[PDB]
Amino acid sequence: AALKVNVTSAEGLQSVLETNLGPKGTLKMLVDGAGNIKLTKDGKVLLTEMQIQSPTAVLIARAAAAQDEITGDGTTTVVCLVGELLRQAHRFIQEGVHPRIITDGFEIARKESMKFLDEFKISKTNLSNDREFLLQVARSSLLTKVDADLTEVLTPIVTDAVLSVYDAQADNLDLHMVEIMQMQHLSPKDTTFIKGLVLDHGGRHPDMPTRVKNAYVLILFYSSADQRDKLAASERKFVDAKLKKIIDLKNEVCGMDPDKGFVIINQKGIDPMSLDVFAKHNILALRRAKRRNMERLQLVTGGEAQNSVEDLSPQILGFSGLVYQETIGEEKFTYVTENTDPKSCTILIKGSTHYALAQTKDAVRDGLRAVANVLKDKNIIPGAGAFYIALSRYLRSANMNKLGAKGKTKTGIEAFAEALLVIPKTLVKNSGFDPLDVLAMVEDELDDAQDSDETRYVGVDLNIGDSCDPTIEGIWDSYRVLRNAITGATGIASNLLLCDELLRAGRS
Amino acid sequence: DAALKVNVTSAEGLQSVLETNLGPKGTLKMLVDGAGNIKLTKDGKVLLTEMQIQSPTAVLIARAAAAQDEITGDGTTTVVCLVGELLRQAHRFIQEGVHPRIITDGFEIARKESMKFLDEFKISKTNLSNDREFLLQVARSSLLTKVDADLTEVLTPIVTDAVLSVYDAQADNLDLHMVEIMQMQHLSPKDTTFIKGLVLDHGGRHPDMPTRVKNAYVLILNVSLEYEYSSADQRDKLAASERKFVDAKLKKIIDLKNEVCGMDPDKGFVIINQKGIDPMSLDVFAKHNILALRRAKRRNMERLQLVTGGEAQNSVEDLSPQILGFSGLVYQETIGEEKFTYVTENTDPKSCTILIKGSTHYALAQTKDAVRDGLRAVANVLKDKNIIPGAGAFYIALSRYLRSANMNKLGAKGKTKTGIEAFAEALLVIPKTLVKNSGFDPLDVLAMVEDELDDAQDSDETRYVGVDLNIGDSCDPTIEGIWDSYRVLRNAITGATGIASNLLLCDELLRAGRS
Amino acid sequence: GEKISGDDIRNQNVLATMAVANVVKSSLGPVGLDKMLVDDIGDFTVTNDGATILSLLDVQHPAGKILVELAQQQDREIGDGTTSVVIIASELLKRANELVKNKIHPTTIITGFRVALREAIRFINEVLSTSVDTLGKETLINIAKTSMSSKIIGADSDFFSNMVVDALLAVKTQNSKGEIKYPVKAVNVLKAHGKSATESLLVPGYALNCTVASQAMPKRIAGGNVKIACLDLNLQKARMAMGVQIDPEQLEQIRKREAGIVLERVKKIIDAGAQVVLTTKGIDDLCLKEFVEAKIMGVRRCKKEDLRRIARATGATLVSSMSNLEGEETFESSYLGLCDEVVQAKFSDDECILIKGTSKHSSSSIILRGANDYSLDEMERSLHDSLSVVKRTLESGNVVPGGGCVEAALNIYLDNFATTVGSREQLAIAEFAAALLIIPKTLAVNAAKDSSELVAKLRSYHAASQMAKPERRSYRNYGLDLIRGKIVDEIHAGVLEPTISKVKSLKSALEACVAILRIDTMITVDPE
Amino acid sequence: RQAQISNITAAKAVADVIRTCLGPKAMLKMLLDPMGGLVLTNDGHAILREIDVAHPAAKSMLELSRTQDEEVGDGTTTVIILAGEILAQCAPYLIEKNIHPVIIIQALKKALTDALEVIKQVSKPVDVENDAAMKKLIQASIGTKYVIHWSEKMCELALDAVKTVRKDLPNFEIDIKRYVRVEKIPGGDVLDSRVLKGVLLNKDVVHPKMSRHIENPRVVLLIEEEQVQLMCEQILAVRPTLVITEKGVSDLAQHYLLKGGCSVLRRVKKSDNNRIARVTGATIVNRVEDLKESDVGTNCGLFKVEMIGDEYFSFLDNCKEPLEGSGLQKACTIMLRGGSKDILNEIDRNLQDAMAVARNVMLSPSLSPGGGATEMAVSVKLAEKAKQLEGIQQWPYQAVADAMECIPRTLIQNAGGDPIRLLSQLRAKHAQGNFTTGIDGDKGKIVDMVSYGIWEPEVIKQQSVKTAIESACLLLRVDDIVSGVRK
Repeated sequence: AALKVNVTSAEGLQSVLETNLGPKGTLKMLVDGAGNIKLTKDGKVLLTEMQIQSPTAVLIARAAAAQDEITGDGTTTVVCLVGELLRQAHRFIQEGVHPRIITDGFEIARKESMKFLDEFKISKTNLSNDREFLLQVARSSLLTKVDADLTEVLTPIVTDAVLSVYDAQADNLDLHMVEIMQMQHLSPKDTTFIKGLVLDHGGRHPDMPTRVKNAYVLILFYSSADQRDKLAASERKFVDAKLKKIIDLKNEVCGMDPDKGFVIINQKGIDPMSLDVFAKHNILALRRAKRRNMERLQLVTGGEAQNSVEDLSPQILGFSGLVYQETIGEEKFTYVTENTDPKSCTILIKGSTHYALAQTKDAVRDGLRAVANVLKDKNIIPGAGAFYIALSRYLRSANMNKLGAKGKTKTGIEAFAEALLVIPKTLVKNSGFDPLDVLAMVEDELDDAQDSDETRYVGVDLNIGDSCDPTIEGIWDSYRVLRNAITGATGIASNLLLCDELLRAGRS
Repeated sequence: DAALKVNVTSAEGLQSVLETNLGPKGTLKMLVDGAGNIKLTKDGKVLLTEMQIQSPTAVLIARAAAAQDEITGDGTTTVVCLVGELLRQAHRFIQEGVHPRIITDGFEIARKESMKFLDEFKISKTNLSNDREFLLQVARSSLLTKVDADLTEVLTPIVTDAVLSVYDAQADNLDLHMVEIMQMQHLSPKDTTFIKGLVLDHGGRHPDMPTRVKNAYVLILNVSLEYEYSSADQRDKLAASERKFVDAKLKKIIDLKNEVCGMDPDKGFVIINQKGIDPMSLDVFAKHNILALRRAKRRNMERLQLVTGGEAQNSVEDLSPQILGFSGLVYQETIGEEKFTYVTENTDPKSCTILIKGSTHYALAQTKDAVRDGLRAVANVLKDKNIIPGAGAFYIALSRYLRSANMNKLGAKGKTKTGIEAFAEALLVIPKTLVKNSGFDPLDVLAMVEDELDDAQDSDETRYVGVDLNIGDSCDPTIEGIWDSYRVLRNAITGATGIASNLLLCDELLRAGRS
Repeated sequence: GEKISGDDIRNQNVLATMAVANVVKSSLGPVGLDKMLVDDIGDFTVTNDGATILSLLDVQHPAGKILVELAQQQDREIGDGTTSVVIIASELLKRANELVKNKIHPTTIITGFRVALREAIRFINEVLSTSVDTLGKETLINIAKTSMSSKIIGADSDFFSNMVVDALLAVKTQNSKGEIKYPVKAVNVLKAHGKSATESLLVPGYALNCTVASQAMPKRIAGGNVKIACLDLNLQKARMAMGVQIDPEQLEQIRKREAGIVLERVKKIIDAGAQVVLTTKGIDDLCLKEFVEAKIMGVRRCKKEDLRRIARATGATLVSSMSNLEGEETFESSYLGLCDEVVQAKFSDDECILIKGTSKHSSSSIILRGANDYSLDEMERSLHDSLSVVKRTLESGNVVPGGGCVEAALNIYLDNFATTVGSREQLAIAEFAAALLIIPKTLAVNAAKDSSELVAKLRSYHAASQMAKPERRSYRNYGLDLIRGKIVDEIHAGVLEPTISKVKSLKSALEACVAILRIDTMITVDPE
Repeated sequence: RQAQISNITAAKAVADVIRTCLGPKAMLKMLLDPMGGLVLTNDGHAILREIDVAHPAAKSMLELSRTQDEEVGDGTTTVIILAGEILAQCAPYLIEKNIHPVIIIQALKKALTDALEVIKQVSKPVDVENDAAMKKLIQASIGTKYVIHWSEKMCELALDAVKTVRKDLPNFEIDIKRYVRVEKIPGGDVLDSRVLKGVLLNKDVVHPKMSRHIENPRVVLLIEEEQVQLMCEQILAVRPTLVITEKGVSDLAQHYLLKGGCSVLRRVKKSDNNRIARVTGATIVNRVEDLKESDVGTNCGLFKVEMIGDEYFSFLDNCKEPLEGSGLQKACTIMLRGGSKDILNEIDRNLQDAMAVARNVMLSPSLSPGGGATEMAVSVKLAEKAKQLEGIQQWPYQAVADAMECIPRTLIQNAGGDPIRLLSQLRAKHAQGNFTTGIDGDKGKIVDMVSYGIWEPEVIKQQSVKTAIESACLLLRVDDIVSGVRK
């Protein structure tokens, strides 16, 4: 009785993310009550703070959690599959088919999708660290988020960033390079990559060194009114004991000639007198400097992160090749370059406004994670919806190959094949062309490729609305992209199909 | 085009109305108004009359049944069923970006190709030999779609013998030749008896009226028989003169009746008036053995000419022996407050009278609606000798030719093919509804039909495969005897195409007017 | 009731009259445009004429009805150019509020305006134009091009200039004890859909729009001495008595005897000899068949007002019933008139009988064809108003240059007149002279031009004319061009307006502003 | 700008209502009337008259379509949008240039003269009597309706009508089409439709004994027992075979008139009596005693019986007129048996418009490219004169070129093609190859109108555009609107 309630109501959920798919797609404005403007095609932001009507959207929003740690881009396929699945219930299930009959056909098709998944993928060699292949993958990856202006700028940035993280075992961890600077400066296209480490603070005094080569980094009841001044005099000696020990300990290597660079970094506030006593020795100090960013200094100059001022050893002070400082706004940045063997890089993003950084911040976080799966797994799958169209034709004609229960499974087989065809039609609809004529040309290219006794992968060009080659165009997806998506595509489908009845009740 | 889906979604709920009333195994739906009329029937014309509708698009659905009532009158449920499947396919293929008129143009091509294969699927039969086996099988399928099996076995020889009375060498069938149906409350509805003669609906209102007669002389009247100072002597003369107008006509009846033979008043004589009767005339009618009536109808008088050659007279000026008829035997039955006269033993009656007895109004309303809808459907079968195998065999067989076309009928690529696959699968909802009304699985039955048609087509043999809803298996419409007239199916497909173009070509809904 | 005293009444009256005045100011001059009024009853009329608009517009404060009656008085005097007339008195109320705030007595404001207009009569006589004056080829064509202004029909001036002039030449009659004048309002204007104004037809006489009832009747009558008979007698089955009422054959004989006499009444018309007969009320085919055998052209469904002008122009006696000194019903031959030429012509998928050469009363009709009804709504009232200007032109040859020439000239005369009177009335003359200059300033507002640039140059040319009495001409000049924004003599542009129209405009505008200045308070009694 | 917004937004929503009424791809729109019913049709002439809008300024344009139908009689297929299309491109004028509409009046007059010259450049003569081009010309105007199936049969009725009931007085084809009657019978097929010389009636016979058939008809258009009997004797004095009266028929008159062997009808409207009097030659009789020998029937061949399964109808067979010319008044009718009320109402609108279009065909034998080629052909020269003008008036003048390009654009959006590359190719092809290039009615291709077989008369192009431009100045000449006048 109430089975048709959740089918009809949740059907209108596809139009939410429908137009957010594809590099030629459009954008949607989302503004919360706190004043945060997020304009992006990303599904994690659009499915989080946005208010939902049908309760079925809870499992849809939670389904993207597994895609955030794996893909994070193109997550609209989760919603597009559910919308087409519910429209199939008004056709196949409306005929009286039990909801589990069509469910079993999708579970069988899941194993068949994995068998055809290894044949469609193309293996690459990641041991040689070929940049030509990385420039093409990052290119098309940024086209689905930002325009070609930010794509050409960020393509060598992401390519050169993942090359600094590597080993003989090809170990690449996203937890290694994490910190990314977010600031409004110049224009978004002016983003510059640094092969070394970037500091967010700099010299606050005119006598501080502007440009140096080597830098030593030091990481950090009274009865009368006259008796009350004794406590104020003793509390000043507490911070004085920290500053007086620095003057003597920095004399270790050379304290007489202040011709090199000197660095002192502290987490909390420091006595402003330090600027006066350090001006004679040309020692640099910082005001309100962070902490976690100090752990990266051990991977360049071989230093050691220190907490207090009591323990100071020459092992903490390292040798840097070149140190540059740039003054931007009210916060100067200290750039560490010419490193012997840098183990990490810092991403410095420059932009104009807040919404301009919202598009870049979503692109860099999703860009670095997508390239991570490329180096981890050498298998790379051609993109541009080439697999969704091919798999639909492989399962369309089966008969004696894969059949199962006669007439019960075949009904669900045709539903899974026609459901995957909505994604390429969505790509054409967002571009403004006719999906009927474009799909008819794509089907002819696959038929001409199979009849020519040659293995070929044909893509979809959204600019001219014709077929193309994902290899020549450069569109590529990682193997783990469709591995967790298709596996999750069956789970998101079985949620509503195996759902029986929802009752209105509760504790007021 | 934001308002395009408004009329599509609102009109989708119109399918479930008659969905359960389709097929021989279909069920009944009760519709009762506030005036005290209880109508239980599968006919859509009555159900769509007093029922309040929400979406205005249901008005065009009722207008589509106007042409179906004249041509068919029974089995009109398939008109809205083909629209319901179209509405489910409406938002499907239109969402793909195909213009609605492109799908409409595809139906025009499919309709022309359907008429080409329509002549090959039908089986020509000869109505001159008057085959009883063919009539009993066709009438059986029509009765099961209206009433139950109890009235089906009773009305099967009734409808068969009724259409055999109206026929000629020129195939002249007059629907107005046999019309009048006798509505009576007697015994049970299953006791309905067929009569080849003529039945009168009125009988003697006085105890002295003739109880049993042989040769009856009918005198038909129309104009109202009932008629409406210096001293009180004038008041007595005016009231006495009121009866002189009626008594003047009574003296003529006495002499003109005894004219031919006045010796033995052992035969029948009947005077029939439209308005009330003067009680003064009953005294003359009693001693002269004259049967009289009170508040008698008119149109029933025209049936005396088609059998015994009678004449319905209006005024009292013209009296001729042509007005007075004859009868072989007369059996008068007294039911309720109005006696009933039966005219039997006719020489060569050209029209049969349907005598329907029952319990109450709603019991008679089921049979009265079934006879009028069942007789006009069989009457059209004898008009055209071309007969189409029924039981939904054509809807499934035609789809097989439409699904595979390619170089035969193609046209545009994807523009026409969308309408071809739509109309091919739009005709498959009828056999799915027939099985759903029976309580079985429509897909498991259809899967066995498709497997049977594949075995018959590959074997290179001509065969018609139907669907038996009683046992839930496949059958042959020729063996079971389910058939359909040519004009019924031809105007149903053509009529469904015209009504489909109305909803598909509506671009937007507009509200304009004075509140 | 509700009674308020003080300046609150005069303030609410001026603001109410000024609000409704600014609505009709957009129609001033040739660049003006029509406006639409929503009556909420389903009827609407788009026109620039203030006589109809002020009559349709609901007057809120009772003081606004004074300006409404002012437009009704212009119809009885001139009736044309209402856009340039009724807006003159509206500006006197705006500057009057500043004088009320002063110590000047309201009658002193009135007295200052009385001596201003009384002396302004001689001011008009200085710039006054004689009958000949400029070239004046037919002297009508020069004025006909002026009547095209103030309206949207100016684009058709290549035609209407010849239409109105050539039609009104035959209207001259002898009436009012040997006085030669044109009987205005006797001209019938017809409208036809399709084509343009170039298809209009000029009828030197009366033209009635109607056809024959039966198609078998002859539609063509040619030759001279054509007699016409207007019969308003209703031919129908007679009703019964006062209610006393009364063999159905003798009862049916009542209709047989009546219809028999009706056929005899038509036979009396046959012996008259009239070619055209008219019938007001409709008839059946029995009496229509008799008109076919009568060899006389009949017409049914006739309007009574149309036949009243027929008996006046032709001279025939209108017969509502057939009777004589005796008890015999007949038609005498002395009730028929004569005409020079009568012929029926086919125009715009229709036909109309042209009655020309009327001896009793001479007149003319103008049959015009146009786009449609809504397009001819403005062209209808405009042509009916232009008939008065042509009348006043040949009745009195005095005309004045239009386009702000009079208002700009009167300022110079009042500048020397203000210092002449002096005392407290000198300020009233200055405010009265500045109020007359507002009308030509609002003329360029509708044209989206600079009026003060033209007024400063135009007044300087009128000043050089008055400052030099002896004058060849190195100074004198006048006229204002709206299209080119230059000063050129109106003799070349052809814009001249009759003097009698402008004199009566300012004469009636005097008492219009005084009626508001004489109101001390306003009280309203609640209705029952 | 206070009163100008109300005038612009009044006709702005009207364009979207009738946008689906143009071209062979024209669609329908469901409208809910205040009467409580529904009106679904693709013809705006009935919609614009029955539509209720809040702004009365739009009501003035609702009568413009009726005026074009009375004066011309065409434009409901295409030009119906052009009446409200001119105001679409006039919106970026007052809000941008802030100039009085007077400048547009001079701009439209110069554009109207140039538009008439372009139509005359592509104008070509064609024989009106030759049925070669006239067959496809009639189907061109009516090919936008449901008649496409029967358009082969529907063209036969329209082609034979203009050559029969029209004739002439000599001036053209001029005649009146209102006296020509078209009988609409629902149900069945149009295969039984014939050209009949006599009147059909839907009213049954009052008496059961009267037999229905006639050889040589006599038509009479019209205590108590003996009085009516004597009245019947006066009616039967000429021995009529048919009696028709507008009032009811009493039961007494059924028996008395039965002795004369005549047919009696009742409830006949005066509109039918006027046609029967002309066709049968009889004279309408008011007073019963006026019946004479002059009312005898004339030129009626045979009488038959056409009966629906419900009741009886009057049917008169075909005949002819012995000659052994006077085209001002003709007596004839076309019997039409329609399949359904949806297509039946469209054929009556098509047949009356086809005779109205074919009228203008024979009024101006010249012919011009149709199907949307002329509107794009004018826009080539209309935009060319704009660049040659080079003045202040160029802005309102060049804006008219957009109105000419949007007329075929409406057909593009209805067909579903891409107007970008299509219209860009038309403007380049017309300015180079020829003006005959146009949009296909189905595929929307560059195929020329010469080989495609669609054409439109010159008078249809000149008068409709000239009227639409002059009618568009209505709201342009309205500077203000006042609400709450309360006449």
